[PDB]
Order: sequence, then C-alpha cells, then structure tokens
Amino acid sequence: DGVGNASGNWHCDSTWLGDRVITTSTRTWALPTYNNHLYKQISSASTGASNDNHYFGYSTPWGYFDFNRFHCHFSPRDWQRLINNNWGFRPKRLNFKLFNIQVKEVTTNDGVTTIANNLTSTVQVFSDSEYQLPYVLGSAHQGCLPPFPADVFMIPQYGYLTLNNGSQAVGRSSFYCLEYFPSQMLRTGNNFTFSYTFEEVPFHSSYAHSQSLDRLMNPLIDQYLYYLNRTQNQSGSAQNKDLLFSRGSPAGMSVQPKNWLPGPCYRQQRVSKTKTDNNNSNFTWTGASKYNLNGRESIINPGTAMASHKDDEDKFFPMSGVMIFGKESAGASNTALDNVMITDEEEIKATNPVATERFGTVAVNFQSSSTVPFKTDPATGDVHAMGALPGMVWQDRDVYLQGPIWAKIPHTDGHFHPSPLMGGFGLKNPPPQILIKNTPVPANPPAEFSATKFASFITQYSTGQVSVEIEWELQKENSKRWNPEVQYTSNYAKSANVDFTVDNNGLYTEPRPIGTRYLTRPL
Amino acid sequence: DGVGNASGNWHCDSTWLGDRVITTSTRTWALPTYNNHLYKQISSASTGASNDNHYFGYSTPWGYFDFNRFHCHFSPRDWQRLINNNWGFRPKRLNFKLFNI
Amino acid sequence: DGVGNASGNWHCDSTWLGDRVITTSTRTWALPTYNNHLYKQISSASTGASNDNHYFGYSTPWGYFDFNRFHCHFSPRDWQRLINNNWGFRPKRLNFKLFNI
Amino acid sequence: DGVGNASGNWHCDSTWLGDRVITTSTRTWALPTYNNHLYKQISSASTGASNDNHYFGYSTPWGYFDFNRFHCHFSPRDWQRLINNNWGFRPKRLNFKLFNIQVKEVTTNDGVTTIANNLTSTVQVFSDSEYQLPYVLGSAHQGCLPPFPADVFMIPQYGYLTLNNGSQAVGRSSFYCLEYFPSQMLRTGNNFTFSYTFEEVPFHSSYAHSQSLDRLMNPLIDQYLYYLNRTQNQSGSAQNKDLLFSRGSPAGMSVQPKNWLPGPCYRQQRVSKTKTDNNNSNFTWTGASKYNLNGRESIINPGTAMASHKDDEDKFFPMSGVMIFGKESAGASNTALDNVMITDEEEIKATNPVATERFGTVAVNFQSSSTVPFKTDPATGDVHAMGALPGMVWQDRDVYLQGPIWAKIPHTDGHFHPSPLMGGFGLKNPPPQILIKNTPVPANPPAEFSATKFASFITQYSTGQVSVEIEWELQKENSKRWNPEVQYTSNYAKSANVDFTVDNNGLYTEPRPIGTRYLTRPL
Repeated sequence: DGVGNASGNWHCDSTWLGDRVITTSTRTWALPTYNNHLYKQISSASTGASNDNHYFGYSTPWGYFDFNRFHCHFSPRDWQRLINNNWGFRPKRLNFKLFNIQVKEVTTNDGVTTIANNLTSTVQVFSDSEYQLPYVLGSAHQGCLPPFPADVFMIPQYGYLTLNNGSQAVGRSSFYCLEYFPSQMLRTGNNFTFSYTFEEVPFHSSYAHSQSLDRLMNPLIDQYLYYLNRTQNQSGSAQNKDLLFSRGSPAGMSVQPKNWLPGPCYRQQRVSKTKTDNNNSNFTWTGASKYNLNGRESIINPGTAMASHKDDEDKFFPMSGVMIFGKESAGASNTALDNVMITDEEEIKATNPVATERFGTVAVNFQSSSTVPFKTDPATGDVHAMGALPGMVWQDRDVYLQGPIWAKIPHTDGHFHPSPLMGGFGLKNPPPQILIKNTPVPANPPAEFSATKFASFITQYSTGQVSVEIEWELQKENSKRWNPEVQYTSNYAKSANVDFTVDNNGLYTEPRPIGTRYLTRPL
Repeated sequence: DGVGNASGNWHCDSTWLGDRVITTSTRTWALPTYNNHLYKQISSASTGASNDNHYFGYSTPWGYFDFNRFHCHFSPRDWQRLINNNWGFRPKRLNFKLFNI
Repeated sequence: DGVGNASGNWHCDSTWLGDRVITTSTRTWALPTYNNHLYKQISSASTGASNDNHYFGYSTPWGYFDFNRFHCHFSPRDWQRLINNNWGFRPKRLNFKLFNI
Repeated sequence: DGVGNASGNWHCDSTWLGDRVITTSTRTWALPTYNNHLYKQISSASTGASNDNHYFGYSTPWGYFDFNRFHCHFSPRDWQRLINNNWGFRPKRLNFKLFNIQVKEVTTNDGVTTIANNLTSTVQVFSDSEYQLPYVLGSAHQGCLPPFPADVFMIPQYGYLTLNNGSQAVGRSSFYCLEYFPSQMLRTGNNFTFSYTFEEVPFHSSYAHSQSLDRLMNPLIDQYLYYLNRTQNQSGSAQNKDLLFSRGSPAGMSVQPKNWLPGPCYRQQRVSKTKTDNNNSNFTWTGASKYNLNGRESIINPGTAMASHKDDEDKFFPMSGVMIFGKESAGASNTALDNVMITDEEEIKATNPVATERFGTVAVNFQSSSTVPFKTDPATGDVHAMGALPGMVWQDRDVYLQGPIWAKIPHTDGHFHPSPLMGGFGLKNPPPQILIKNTPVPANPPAEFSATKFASFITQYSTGQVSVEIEWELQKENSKRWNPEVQYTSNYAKSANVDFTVDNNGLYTEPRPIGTRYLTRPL
C-alpha cells in the first residue's frame, strides 16, 4: 500500500466473553539471512556422536514463525483469570498477520557498519496448509513469540531430519526444497494474512478431582459383595486353613470390590531435590527409563502422565517424568537446580499412579499345600510397566503458561489416546507452519557471463510485526462445593520485585511455572 | 505499481491433472551490463583458428532468457512420476512473467 | 436360459479411473462331491494329538468360494501401478457372479 | 438361440457395384486344444541355433483367425475382373461373424476313438480392438482361410516373441495373459459379430506405366538447356582440351536434363533360374543382402520395390528380392524350382531400378590436369545402395491373389513411406486379431481337496463357420489409349486340367501367381 503507509496496527489485547476468550498478541521480529541462502545437508558424521545421537537432515535458508506456547497469548493475569474460573478450555480459531515489513541492507567496511533501507527487496512467506513439510513445531523449541509484548525476537531457522542409518541417509530419505512452494512476495508496503480453524479437540481439564479413585464408595453403607478375607483360622490356637469370606465394609476400604482401575504406568527413577539423598553415581542415562527404536535408545521424558510423588514426599521427582523450565540466567548445559523450575503433577494422584512407584503387584505362581510333598507358597511380583487395561481411567498432563499448546499427531495407522506427552492438544491438522525468508539480492555480476551459480549476495535482514489472534472456548465451572476453592494467587508481602514483571535492568522474568488445575470437581 | 509494492509472487509448483501436468518455476536472475552497452563485431581473425572454426558475427549488449531444459520445469520426483506412468508427453502452452525488478 | 446358451462372459480386466480402480477376475472352477454328501463329525481323538492341538468340529459336503488374496484381483503389473503411485487404498464394493454351470 | 437352431447362414458371394465390390467368404474351421490349456515359454536354448536365429517368446493356448490373403476373399474370376478393369483398389470396411459352434468331446480307449457332442461347453472369442497384444498377422503365416470355399481349415495357434538377449529374456520382455481380456463365451447356440472400418489408405495401383521415367520428353523438339558435351577437341587431329556445350536434343536422350530420379535401391544378388549359370557355392547367406540389428543379421527379403530383371533377362531374379509362392506338393525345406512359383516385378521398370544392378555411378575424386605434375583422371564408383533423394519417384510392390492384404505399421516415432515391403496396405490400426479358444473342462476332481492346479482335462475341440465380408472401393480406368490393353486371360487350349480348379483327387491348386498391373496409364 506504499512506502509511507503502515500496513497494520498493534493489536495486543484480551477480550473475555461469556464462554469465549479472544487473545491477540503483536510482536516485533527480526529475520536474518540463514546459510547464505543455501540449503545444507547436516548430519552427525563430523560431530562423532554416539549411536543414539546420530542424525541426518537438512538446514534450509528459511525461518519459521512459532507461537506454540501459552504465554505467547496469555498474560499471567489472563492465565490466572482462566485457571481460577474455568473447568476447561480449548482453542477454536486463529488469525495470523504479518505487517510493516522493512528490509535493511548491511555493509561493514573498515570495521564500521552501515544499515540502510532497501525499499525494493522482498520477503517470501508461505503457510504449509497441506502439511507437505516435516512438522518441526511441537518439539518444544526456542524461537516462539516472547512472553512480554515489548520484547523483539529473532526468527528461528528451519531445518528438518530425515531417515538415517547412522550418520548416513537411505533411499527413502526425503529432501524438501521450500522454494518448490507458492510463496507470497512482500515488499515494504505489503502484508500477509492467514486464517485457521481448529478441529473439535476435547477441552483441557483445568480441574483437579475432589475424590480419589479408590475412595468412590459410600463410607457408611456396607456392600452386598463378599471377598475372601482369611485362608487360615482366625482363632490362632490352631494354625488350620479355611475359606472365610467377609462383606465389603467401610472398615476395610482397600479390599472392597471396585469398578475402575488407575491409569497406565511406566516407572521412572526417583531423584531427590536434596542432592545428599541421591546415589553417588551419574545414572542419568544408565538408570533411566528409555525406549528402543531401530537400535538406538531414547529417554522417555516425560512419558505417561503420572503423579510426581506421593503425599509428604515433595522432595522427590521422577528423573525424566517432569517438565523442567529454565529460569532466566540458566546455562545451556549442567545448570543448577536453583536455575531450573521443576513442575509438579500432584493434582492427578486421584486417578494416576505415582511416577516413581510400581503400578501394583501380580500373582506369579500357583499356591498349593504339601501332599506332591513340595509346598508352594504364593508369590507376587511388582508390575513396573502396565499398559492399558479395560476399566482404566486417567488424567492427562497439565498445561503451563510457559508450556506448549498443541502438537501434530503423527500420520500413522494406529495411535492410542493421541494426547501429546508434553501436554496440550493433539491435532491431526495443527496450525500450519508459516515459513519466511529474505529474497536473495545478488551483488554485482561479472562483465562476462558465467554459468557458475551466484555466491555473492547483498547482505540484508528484515524486521516487522506479527499478530496472532486465538479464540478459545471456555468450559465454566458448575460446582456445588460449599467451602472455598484453591486459587492461584499472588503472594502479599513486601518483596524487592513484583512477580512476572521486569527488574531494574529491564529483564522480564517468570518466577514459577503455573499450571491449570486449581478448581475441583467430583470424580 | 509502486516502489513498495511487489509486482508478483513466487509460483513454483507442479499440478497433475488427469491428462495434463502444469509445471511452474520461479527463479531469481541477475542481469549485468554487457559490452558497455555496445554492439561489437566478433570474428576468428584475432583467434587464428583453423578453417573449420572460422566465424563472423555480432555481440549485443542484450541478454536473453532461456528455459530450454527439462529440469528448469521438472523436479526429479516429477520427472520420475512422468516417465514411470506415461507413454508419451508434449507441451501445450506456456506463460512467462518477469517481476520484482 | 437354456442348454445351448451361455449364461455369462469372461470378464477379466482392470480399469483405472482417477481415484478408483475396478478389478475383474474370471476363473474356471471344479467342484467335486465331498464326504459322499454327508456331514461328518471330526475331532482329534483318532489323531492322538497333543493337548494344544485338540479340536472338535464338523466337515460338511459343501465347498466355498474364496477370493481373499490380493493376487486373485491384481496382476503384478496392476499391483506395481497401485503401489508405486498411491499413498493408500481400500475396497468399496464387489460383484460376484457364477455362470456356465 | 438354442441347440436345434442355426445361428447363421452360408454367405459366400461377390457383388459388383459401380465403384465398390463387396466380397463375402464363409469357411468351416476346426479349433483344437493347444498346449493342454497352458501358457508355455519358448526360446532357442534347446534348439541350439545360431546367434542370428535366437529368440524368446510365449506360446498361448489360443488360436487366431487370419484372412490376410487376397484369395480368402476373391475367386480367380473376381480377381481377373478386378485387375483387368480397375486402375486401383483399396479396402473400405469389413464384417466378421462366427456362428454354428459345435464343441466335440473325444475319448480314445483301447485304440478306438469316440466323438460326442458337448452341448454345454464354450469357446471364448475376443477381438483385440485396442492393439494391446503383439500383432502376429502381417508376417505372411499359414492358417488363413483357404482359397477354395469347400475347404475346411484348422485354426493356427497364437504365440508371440518378446525382447531377447540370445536365448534369454530381459527386464523389458513382456508377457501377455490372453485370459486377462474380456472374452465372449459362446455355447452352441451363440454367435459372434464384429465390424471394422479401414482408415483412408491410398489405392493400390493396378496399373503399369506406358512411359519410362527417362523417356518423358517430346521426341521431336529440342531443349533450351545446354550440357557439357566434350572436354576435348572434336576434330581429333590434335588432342587438346576444350569446353564444348550441346543442346538437349532427341538424338541424345540419355544426356538431356531431366526433372525426376528413379526410386531408391538396395542391390541384391543375381540368381539365374537356369542352375548351370550360377556360381558353384552356396552363397545364399554369405552373398546376400542383409541388415544388422542388435548384433544379429537378417536377410532383407524382399526389401525395396525394384524390377526383378532387365529386358530380355527373364532367366534372372534377385536372390531375396522376389515373393516366392509354393505350389501344392512343395516340401517345407529344400524343395525344387519346379515346386515353387517365383513372382516377377517387370512392370515397374519404368520408375524403379533393377534389383540386381547398381543405382548408378557417382564421382569420387577431383579431375585435374598436370602442372603439381600429378595428373588426376576423373573417377566414378558404383552406387549399390541409394537412399531417398528429393525428386525420386517409385512404385510399390505388386499385390497377388495369393499374397497378403495389409500389415500393421509399427508404432514408432518415425517411418518413411509405411507401405509393407511384402506388398499391400500399411495400416496404423489394421483389422484386429480375433482370438478364440476352447474353455477348459476339467475331468473328475479328487474326493479330497488339493490346491495343486488342475492338469486333467476333458479332451475336446470345436468346429464352426466363419464369415468375412469386405467392402472395397474401386478406382476405375479413365484411359484414352487407342490400342487394346494387356489383360490377364485364361489360355485357350486342350489341357488335362482347368486352371484354378480341382483335380480328380479333389485338390484345389493355383497354377501361377496373378498380379494386378495389366492396365496402363501415362507416367
């Protein structure tokens, strides 16, 4: 629409209707030139990694837009308003806009850098609406819109992995040229818009359960069902066998017949947040729950949605069963427990097994008396990994303000309960990837013709504004609970700083991860 | 249409209909100044070639656009799809666009 | 329709439409008399098998028609054409005819 | 239409309209069971042939219907009527009918054979209208409808050849199941009909030329064009060079400038019908014109349409340049000149080179005088194979009453003048092959099930009637010639037999091959 006319406005807001909330977020992005406009083949051959870390793939000159975290859309106040008042929520629709494009030319001479406007340069943008590209969103990568609307963010580079045999490729390894797509070319007066509708996904549960699964009975009335209570005489003067049956009573609630089972489990190793109680070894790889796929092992991390610990055991967490967010000023490698924030799944103890303990015990032999004068005592074994049994009920992992929103469900023949293990909404057709790059501008060509492809380019980057608007459907509480509920609250106390704010240096920080499960409902 | 408005989009695709295939290819080109905007007469007199290699002609300051190879239009996957499934093929029509100068 | 009039024709073909393929297969069958027209009770008692191989059942004088293999319908060329070009497939409908008894 | 109702009538006739002739022919055929209903792979590996005779292919249990000879449709009287009166002819349309099917069961016990009717058996018939099968018609094979309408003929077996590397196959070697086609199943009351329209093919030339190509001038008037006549002095007292030019005159007609050239040639070896004048060696393979294809040689036979001999040289014929028909009582191998009938192409001497002589001479050097004191005499060389030059004109090979009618033009990128070298009409879509076989009837199956495919069949054959009706378009003579024309005639003389009749044993014989070129027209 011209050089001197803005192609969009700043739309950062949150509107709460009766059963919907619409969150709008605008951010300022910077997109550099990646790979010098080259597609590069990347692998682990030069890295010299272990067999488990081998890979083969490609690095493209494109960047992508990521808004797959909840704090890209919700302020902490909006998140608190959602989680303190709603029993569930899900996304309905989204709008994406890209506007106010500025391409900047950079020249460095004698150490000093000049930046100018390039009014005739373009950025190519396209949305992969048919999911023809590898989906790298949903792997919890950096590069999302920053939580604070004042922050300017760099656009992450696009790259993918394909089938590999060690550090080598195979015949079925794919290569994707992203220039083989129709792109919209944007000069400084152009904008880009894109709408998307979410499929009907189940509401995420912003509630805990007020009852436990093994405590669903009337505590005053007996049962009409009997169970075997004693196989020996109760008197004890003699030690004779018997078959004595008792009625299901509130005195013994552990032996009452029940209708349902706790969800599946895959036991993790128990690590104490107090380092002195941990074994003096590494055991982060040798003692960890991992799966085998094509000969190379992968840590589960976090796997099945299970309770982090029991009651009065907050000092323990599963070794790779929890989502760990880093605070600002946390290093990339071997940072400290003080620099990370470990989440807790304490609210799903009502239906899910504890992550660090067995599902239960199982009979492993036939008990018998002496006759065949070889008496066989009954024997049980611990069940550490339990798959889905009929009658099982469970809760999924919680979502966090700092955590992912959705994940693409793999296009496979079968999948069981396709809810992402990091938490969120599993979508068969997720929001498509928006891919953006600067169109290469060649430098001065030679006077004589050369068929060698161009390698000298004018160095430039681009900047602009991006808006994402998501409509979310809410599921209101309808509780008849009498006593007040647990709510997420700010701490009232004199503190050097306010939580979820900037410091005197201007650095936005999030003190803690906030989940969703504060309200309760009966099981 | 203006300095700050793009005059075209990137159209690089391949659509397979029942009996047609439409291949679109977009590329970025650089055109220099040739001959310092001069028409020059060229021959083999200074070259001193053999009688079989003698020539006379002209060099113009113009360049030309060439898309007379099959890989300018078909990806290797598209070529494989064509040759593994079709008994024959021929070209029907073409569109040429030059944009974002 | 009579002794000297054929009640069907040989339909063995494969037609490829845009998103469908219709496979037709005709075969010549011979049906004998089974069990001398008797229903017989069969088990493993005379066989003297292991506990894992014990069975009890019945043998009827009937035969049955089976076309539950893919090569009853696809030639190897048709199978190659399907698997080299399609991401998936499934069956929609079938017709069965028995003729020229 | 029933067991006791005939499904067709005998239609054997010839109707002459003004510019059309419609020929109908009915014959009685017998079709056996071929290969025991099996498809067999055939090659030359067991034969142990030479590299030139190697092949790989398949034998099917099907037979085919062939009516690709002119005497399947024309009686000798009709052929004479056509060739004595028409300047050209071509086929317009055809109808094919198969009727009065009878399947017969055969049992041989103790040496005696019983034949019964099988009223419930079928013959499968289909027409290959899309040319999806190898076309084995047009190779001049036996198995056509017999010339005499009273003769009962056996249906030939279908088989084809595919790509071979010696006696082996290759990856691109094809296999065709003919049961993979839709067939019509015919019981004894059913019939089969099929119509076909010929493409617009040029008329075959039933004429000779009254003029020769080198004699197209006015014999009374000179030319206005000059030619170099002498390069030496005419007087002869001295032997000096000169440049003397003469005018084109009727005195020298060989040196007159002309407008056209004789057709292309590919020289053949000259064999005398009188065996004493031939060289004492075999030389039927070592001294023969042959072509090289994929490393194996093939005799041309007959190749380019050229004159068999010159004037007053009827004793000579090209070694493999003539169509040779065998008389009845001619052996399959090494039969006698008395048992074969050699055709003659004497009528196309007006435009075509003689098959056994060179096309002409060509200059092969530069003539010069002594100076460089190395005088160079002019030198010419004989041109034995001449391809098409602009200005060339030629006639095609003649068709015969015993010869083929059409041939399928190979589906190739290029072809030059696609007229078959044996003579006839080259058709891109020729009349399709009609393929017929007896449906297998299994014998008594075992009491217990066996998945081994059936190998025991009830032995049977079939018989029936076949009708072919072809409409031909005629091209009438419009001649202004005064003297009477040469006509094909019967010889008037007392003879022991009549030509083109049966003998006292009932054997139909054709005494001679009859061509078409009797009428004449100016060149």
